[PDB]
Amino acid sequence: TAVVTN
Amino acid sequence: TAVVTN
Amino acid sequence: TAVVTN
Amino acid sequence: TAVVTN
Repeated sequence: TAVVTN
Repeated sequence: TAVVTN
Repeated sequence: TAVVTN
Repeated sequence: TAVVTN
């Protein structure tokens, strides 16, 4: 699980 | 699972 | 599962 | 499953 906000 | 906001 | 907003 | 908004 990878969750990114950029 | 990969979840990205950019 | 890949979910992307760009 | 791939879901993309661009």
